[PDB]
Amino acid sequence: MIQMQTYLTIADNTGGKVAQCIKVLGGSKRRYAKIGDIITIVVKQAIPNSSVKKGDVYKAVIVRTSKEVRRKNGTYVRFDDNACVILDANLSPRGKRVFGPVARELRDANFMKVVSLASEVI
Amino acid sequence: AVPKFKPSKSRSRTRRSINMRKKIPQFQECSNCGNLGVRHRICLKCGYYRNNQYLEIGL
Amino acid sequence: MKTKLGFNRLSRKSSHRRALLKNMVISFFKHEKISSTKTKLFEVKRFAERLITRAKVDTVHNRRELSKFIHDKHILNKLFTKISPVFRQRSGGYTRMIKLGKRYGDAAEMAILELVEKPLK
Amino acid sequence: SERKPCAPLEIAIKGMLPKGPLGRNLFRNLKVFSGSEHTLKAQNPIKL
Amino acid sequence: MDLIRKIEAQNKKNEAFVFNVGDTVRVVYKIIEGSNERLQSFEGIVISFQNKGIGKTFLIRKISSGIGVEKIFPVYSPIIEKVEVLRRGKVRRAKLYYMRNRIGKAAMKIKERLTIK
Amino acid sequence: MLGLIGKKVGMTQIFQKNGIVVPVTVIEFQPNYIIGKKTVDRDGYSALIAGSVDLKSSKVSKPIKGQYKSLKDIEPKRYVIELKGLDGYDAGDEIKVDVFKSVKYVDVTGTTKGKGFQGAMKRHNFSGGPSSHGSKFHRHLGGTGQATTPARTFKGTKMAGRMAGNQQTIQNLEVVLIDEEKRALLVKGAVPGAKGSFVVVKKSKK
Amino acid sequence: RVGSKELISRWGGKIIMKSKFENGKIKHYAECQTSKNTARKPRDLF
RNA sequence: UGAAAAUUCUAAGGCGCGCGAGAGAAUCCACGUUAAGGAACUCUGCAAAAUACGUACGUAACUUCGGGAUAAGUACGACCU
RNA sequence: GGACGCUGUCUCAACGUGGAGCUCGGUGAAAUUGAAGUAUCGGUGAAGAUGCCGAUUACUUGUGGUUAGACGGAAAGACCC
RNA sequence: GACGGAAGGGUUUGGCACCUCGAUGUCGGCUCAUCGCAUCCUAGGGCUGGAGCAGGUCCUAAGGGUAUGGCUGUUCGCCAUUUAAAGCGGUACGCGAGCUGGGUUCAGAACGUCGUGAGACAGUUUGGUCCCUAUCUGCCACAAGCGUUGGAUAUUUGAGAGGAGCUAUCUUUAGUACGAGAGGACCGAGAUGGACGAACCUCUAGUGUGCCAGUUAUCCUGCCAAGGGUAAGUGCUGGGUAGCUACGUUCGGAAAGGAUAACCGCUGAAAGCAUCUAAGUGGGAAGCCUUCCUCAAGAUGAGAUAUCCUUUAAGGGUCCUGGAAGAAUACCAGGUUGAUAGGUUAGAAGUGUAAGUAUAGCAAUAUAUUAAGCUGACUAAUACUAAUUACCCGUAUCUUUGGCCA
Ligand SMILES: [Zn+2]
Repeated sequence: MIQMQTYLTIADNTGGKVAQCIKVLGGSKRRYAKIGDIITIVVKQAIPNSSVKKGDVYKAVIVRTSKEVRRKNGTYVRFDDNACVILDANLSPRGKRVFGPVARELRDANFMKVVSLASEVI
Repeated sequence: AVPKFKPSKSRSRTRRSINMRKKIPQFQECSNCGNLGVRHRICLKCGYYRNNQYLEIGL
Repeated sequence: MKTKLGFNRLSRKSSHRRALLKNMVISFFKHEKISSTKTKLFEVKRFAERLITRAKVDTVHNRRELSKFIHDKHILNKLFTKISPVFRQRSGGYTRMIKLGKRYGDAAEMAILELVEKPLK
Repeated sequence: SERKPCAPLEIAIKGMLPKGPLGRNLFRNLKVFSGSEHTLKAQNPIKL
Repeated sequence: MDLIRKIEAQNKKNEAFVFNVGDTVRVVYKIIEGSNERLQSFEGIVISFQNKGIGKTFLIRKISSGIGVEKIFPVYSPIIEKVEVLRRGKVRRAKLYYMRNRIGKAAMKIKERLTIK
Repeated sequence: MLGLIGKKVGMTQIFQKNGIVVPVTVIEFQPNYIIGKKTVDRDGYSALIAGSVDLKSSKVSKPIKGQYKSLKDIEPKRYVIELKGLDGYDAGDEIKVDVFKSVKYVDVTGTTKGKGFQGAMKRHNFSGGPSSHGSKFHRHLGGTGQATTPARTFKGTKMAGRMAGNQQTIQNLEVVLIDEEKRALLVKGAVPGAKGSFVVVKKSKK
Repeated sequence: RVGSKELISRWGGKIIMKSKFENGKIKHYAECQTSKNTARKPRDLF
């Protein structure tokens, strides 16, 4: 349940460490993003001398949320912080490695390469 | 929030007669004394109720 | 719409309702027969029958529970010794509430609550 | 006309009748039938 | 009696495993990927039981790569292959939600019961 | 249209073979009998009168009693409805629950839960005013009309008043399970009415 | 990509769109090879 | 209890506010709690929430050399021996 | 004006609590008021009609709510002359 | 499409001073809308200097939809990201007896300018009471009375009315038609969503001042032990069933048909040709009418039927026990032939191992007895208690005519 102004952990090695959601894409009054949705983020804090500067606007995919969402088989998975991964123009991960676990709705949202680069899929 | 014109006596009478209307309570004569008591209540005159004493009626 | 079924709230906050119930149950056990508003008596009997059925069996632990509600020692002993042993067999319905009419003055619905069988003397 | 065959003529007559309680009563005094047969055979109506 | 409960008993087909809140368990269950299934595993501490009847569920928490993860499993779900109790612990609550606030080593551990000899 | 008078037992969930959970509502079907028929040349239309769970013999009025005079061993029925344009049955018959065995979707009609005198914000999803910044306006209507034109409140303006209690028919409920021995139907989703209220289940239109 | 669902009837027959013509009307409708039941939208044949 | 006439409870003593009883719909005023986000509200962080004590550690720019300063920031506190 | 922390300010409202509100019994006002078997629309008119014209609609009478109108009530307009 | 020419709209800045100064409250924002079409999107077309994609212009079309933020009191505008689109207007520049008072338009004070001065300034800055219990109409809901031509009880046909009518991305057809290449479809299907609406509580989640446990301060039950009250309207914390609720679950926007708008026709004249029209006869859109859901015979035009009753009968009401219902009402279940409520028994569950005793420890405390004790708003059983040997309303009037029968 990421909305506008939400803070997120950038979970990849581009350089950013904190991002802020500034728009939820795909819908007119759309208000919440879930796992596997694409949002527009601004970078609020980054590793020094990186390829990503503080104050740039990118698109990112949500990989962990702190609010559980129902699955078909009845299981709910609820992480402990909200985290996203930056994307380039082709809607593919800009980074080369992903930190921590991700949720398996990326599988269905067709982010197979994010899933592969993740460490654990829950 | 104030009356605009004084209402007619017809309207006032109608409202008053409809609202100030009290309904009779139901009755049922006591099995003991024959008084007409309120249905489903202890008799206030003899104290019995379904042939059972519950009160001790005084003056 | 109304939730919280099981009370009447007796028109008063929780602590004062609890105190009201305790006092009226004490008086009821003391006097074998009381008169009051129908709603108050209804709740009183809901709790008095529960106390009697808990006191059907006399043990230290049961007595110490019943003290958490009955704070009059004399009436606690009376409940455990003189009242229940006559309802040892009855499966329920130890009390009897019977209506009395509308009271003059504020037109409350009065009623009388009493025990079906009077206890040992 | 298709939904209510008698509606056009009923509406026209209602418009041409006077207005008020007597006009409404006069319209009560009128029976309209779509077909060529009526149920008031007991009154021996005079043809016109 | 109840027709709801009879339908539930007719639809259980998968008895509940035995374990208690506070134990450390490993659950092995099935996951579909389109057309293929895989066996997946989850180690953690059971930190709650849940609702009435067949809707009963349980919650498992674990720490992965420094990030906390929780999963809710329906007890009678056919996807649950096995539940095995690695360590059995002694608690005093019925829900262990305070572990969400515990941090560090304390964030994942429960003192175990030691059965008398 | 095939229909039955059932009772909403409650809700539960079931596990499909591969693990997918389906939330279902359970309906219990007391025996339903055909009490009479309505005919186009005598009543103006064709329908079958269907009845359900019995009444207590002390509380059946004689009109209701005489309604069942010609039927053999059919006690008076408390819930009576009509199924328009149906055939294949006649007075004295009895409808199994299996008439839905070949049906994929159903429609259910019942009396929705009553919510009493309810305000605008619950009744019509009205937003309210702010709860701070000096506001003295929390869950009121706001404005209702315009100023001088039209100098009245239009008919149908939405205000406070009673909420729910109406009939409602919910469409295209998938049929999950049929159980003849316990006289039960399991549909997927919600069904109007409180527990123990009586619904009517019809074959879906689409 | 959840595998592209094969456009199949509930009776195992392929569903194909035809365009009937009748009295100034083009009609589009769905037809099942196995059972020849004509409907008009493959929704009604799954 | 405590540094204290603070705070809470209570003895002596004095009172239970000179309309009540049922029912708990909307709504009005005053409060309690809350998933996820944390000022996106709004003229304005208005209002609330939060901070709060004792004992230690550690405290800048600037300065009229007195201050700033309880700066900031952080630890310990129960029971038994 | 900005930042941290914190939060129902907000996304987005929900539930509970106390006093009113509701019903009954007792006591019992108020501003206001030419009266009244006081509907709507398109018009007309001292130029925004419950009262006029044409048409439409509407069984009689209460109660709990809501303020669009009666150019509502309150103060011989404070602005202007 | 210049230069000119002819109109409409009444929204902009104005003109006039006709209503109102014994008062018609003024800008924005909030809430709630309703209507117009001069159409922003979706729909149907004509022509293009329209290859395709994407447009340009014009016509028809108001069913639905028409973003969140930064700055400013702002409407407006700019800007940041979105989106199928971020429409233009009327309604006292909609809406203060619904809200806010930032702005404007009081008394304080300050700056600039003008004045010798008191002071002034459609110049600026800061601070600055937004009153009223609804009589009537209107509207949202619920009842009492009577009518519907004998009186009642169930089931319904339906005039009429309301609700709903949004749309995207991706995958096939097909990297095919088109085209130097770049690029890239119409038509028709499939899958998954956004927004909105409804129902519901199986799950997720919130509340849960019933309940259970931990603990602080103090008082009390004589004391130990064990408990109880008070720390508004829970002392503070950890949980929590039912009920309610969304953040949750499920479902809904259809398919088909009829008549049409712009448009395209066929056959054909007036006018030997030609011509969609003058006789005829066809296609043709989210629009109109049916279809879907809800209300509905006070539709006084008061309908239709099945059964009951025939001098107070059928039936209804009051009273009482209650609910799935509820402000009072009504509706619905029940009233001794009775499971309606309370109580009781048992269970689905909540809390999490009581008191007592024993053992271990100097003690705090731990272990055993023990899935304990306590609580069970729901579910089913069991007449023990309460619903009474009971009180009021309530039936073919007469005239004319036709059919059947005597
Ligand atoms: Zn008597």
